[PDB]
Amino acid sequence: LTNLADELASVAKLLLSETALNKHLAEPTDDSAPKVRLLERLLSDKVSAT
Amino acid sequence: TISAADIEGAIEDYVSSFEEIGTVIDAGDGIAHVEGLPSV
Repeated sequence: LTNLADELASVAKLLLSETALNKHLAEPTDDSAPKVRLLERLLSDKVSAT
Repeated sequence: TISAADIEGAIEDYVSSFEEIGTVIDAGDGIAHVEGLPSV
């Protein structure tokens, strides 16, 4: 749980610092498949499966 | 979670991943506002 919390805090910090990526990941969309693809492409490197 | 400007490229693919259909986001007095349609 602590590891998950730290990862989530780091991700939130990254999103806050990187405005454009936050915009792209946050813009509402009926199909979330592109959102999932980009999120897993950018994060799978440095986050846990949960 | 440190990541360099490489993340940049990703969004260029994402925007490049996406006929062009926009959505009306508000309308009034004969004026509409449409989100999307980047190539318009």
